[PDB]
Amino acid sequence: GKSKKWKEILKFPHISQCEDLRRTIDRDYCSLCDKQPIGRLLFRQFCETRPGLECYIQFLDSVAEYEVTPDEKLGEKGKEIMTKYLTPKSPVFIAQVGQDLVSQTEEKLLQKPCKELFSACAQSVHEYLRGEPFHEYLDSMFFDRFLQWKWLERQPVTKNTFRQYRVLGKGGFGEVCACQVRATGKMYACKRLEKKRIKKRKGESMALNEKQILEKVNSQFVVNLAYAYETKDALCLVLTIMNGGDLKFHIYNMGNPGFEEERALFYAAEILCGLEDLHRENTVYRNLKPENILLDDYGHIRISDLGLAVKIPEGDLIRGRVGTVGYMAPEVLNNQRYGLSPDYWGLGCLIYEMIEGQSPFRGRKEKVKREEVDRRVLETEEVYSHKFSEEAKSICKMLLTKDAKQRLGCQEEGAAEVKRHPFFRNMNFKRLEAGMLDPPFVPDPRAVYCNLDHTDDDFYSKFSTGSVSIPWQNEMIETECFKELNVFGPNGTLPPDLNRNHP
Ligand SMILES: Cc1[nH]c(/C=C2\C(=O)N=C3CC=C(C(=O)N[C@H](C)c4ccc(F)cc4)C=C32)c(C)c1NC(=O)c1ccco1
Repeated sequence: GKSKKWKEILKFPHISQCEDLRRTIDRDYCSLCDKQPIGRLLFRQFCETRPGLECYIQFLDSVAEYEVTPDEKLGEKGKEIMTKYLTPKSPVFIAQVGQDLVSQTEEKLLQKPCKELFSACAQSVHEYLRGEPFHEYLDSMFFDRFLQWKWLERQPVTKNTFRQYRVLGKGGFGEVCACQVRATGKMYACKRLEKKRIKKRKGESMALNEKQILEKVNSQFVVNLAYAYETKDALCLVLTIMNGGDLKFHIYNMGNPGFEEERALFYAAEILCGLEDLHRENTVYRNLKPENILLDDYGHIRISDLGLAVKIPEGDLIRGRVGTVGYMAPEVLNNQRYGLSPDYWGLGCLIYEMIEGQSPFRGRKEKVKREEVDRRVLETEEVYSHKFSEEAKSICKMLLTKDAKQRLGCQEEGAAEVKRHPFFRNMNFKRLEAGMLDPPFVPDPRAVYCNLDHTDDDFYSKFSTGSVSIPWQNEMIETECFKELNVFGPNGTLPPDLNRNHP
C-alpha cells in the first residue's frame, strides 16, 4: 500500500545533485559492492553488461548455493560447479583463477566434499573484481545510479514520512506503536520515547546508547533499526516489526508448558546467532529472558529490548547489577567486572526453560522470595529431567557454569565453541543463517498472541540521525520500489536523470 505519488517522493535526483556525494563516499569495494544491498545489485548489474564479468557473478551465486546444500548432495553440486565454471573448455570459464588452483579444487573433490570447497576460488574471484572491474564500475552509469539512491537515502526523515497506526505494546520512557512508510508501504514498529520523561529521568545517555547499538548491528536474529527521527514531543525509533508473539507466551500458553527438544533446538540456534552478531560489536545484551525473544510472521525469532545492552571496550570489563530476577548470571548478582559471559548464562536459562517448561532455579508452581532465587543461582546446582537428551543436559550445564571463566562460549573462541556443542550436532548453521530451515511454528496472519534548553538540542542531533543505510536499502528492495524505479534508457543507453547534458 504505497502512497499515490510515491514515484514523486522517491524520484531520482539529477546526477548533477550528487557531486558532493561522489567526492565523500569512500570507494570501498566490500561496502559498495557487497555490504550495501543496492550497491551490491547495481555492481552485479554492471557485470551483467560485460561478457567477461558475467561468468564471475554466476559462479559466486553457485558457490553460495553450494554452501547451503545438504551433505549427501555436496559431491553432486560440486561436480556441477566444476564442469561449468572451472573447466578451461567451458563457455563461462573463470580464467582469473590460476591453473594451479582449478587443479586443487579437482583434488579436494577426489578427497571428500567439504562445504568450503570453493572458498579459495571465490576469494580469488573477489580478488579480481576488487581491481579493474570495480574501478570501471565506479565510472559507469550504475555507480551514478547508486549515487542517486544514496541521495534519496540521505533525505531527511520526519513524522510525515510514516503513517502511525495502533499502539501495539508499552514499556518504559514511552510505548511501542506500529507505523508504515507511506512511500513504500513497509510496516515497522515505532518506539516513541517521550522527551519530557527522558529529561526528568536523566537517562539521555541510555536512550542514545540503545539507538547506536541498534543501528550498528545488523542481524537476522536481532531487531534492526531503520530510522531514528525526532518529533516535537518524543524521540522515535523505527524497529523491525514482530507480529508472531514472544517466546514466553509460546512456552507457557501454547506449550506443554515447554517445547520438544528439537523445537527448542531451533530457537536456541537462532538466539545463539543473534548473540554472536551482538558480540561481534563487543556488545553484551544482559537481558535474555523468554518475553524478549519475539517471533515474526514466518516463525523466526529476533532478540528485542536492547535497552540494557552496552558496548564493551575491547580489552575491558564492565560493572552493572542489571536485568530481571532469575535471569542474572552470578557475576552480575555479585556486581563484578564481567564481559559477554552474562549472555551465555542467559542462553542456558532459555534452553532449560524451553525444554523443561520452568526456570532452572524457580519452579512454575513455586512461590519463593527474590533472595532465595539468587541463593539458588549462586549455590544450587540445577537438576534435569528425561525431557533433556544427554547433549541437552550437557550444553545447559556448561552454559549455567557458575564460574564465568569455565562457562561455555566465554573463552577467546566465543560463540563458535557453542556451535560445535553436541547439542547442535544435527544443526546446519549455514542453512539456518541463510533462512533455509523451516521454523517449527508458523503464526497465523490473523492472530493476536497477546524544556527549551540548548543542551537538549545537542542531544537530539546526535540521536535523530535519520535512516539507517542497510535497512533502508533493504526496505527499497523488499517493497519492489528499487525494481520499479531502477530503469535505464532503452538498449543500454543513458536515461535523462543520468545525463549531465540536459537536466
Ligand atoms: C507490532 C508489535 N511490535 C511489538 C514490539 C516490538 C517489535 O516489534 N520490535 C521490538 C523491538 C524492541 C522492543 C522493546 O524495546 N521492548 C521493551 C519491553 C520496551 C521498552 C520501552 C518501551 F517504551 C516499550 C517496550 C519492542 C519491539 C509488538 C509486541 C508488536 N505486536 C505483537 O507482537 C502482537 C501482534 C498480535 C499480538 O501481539
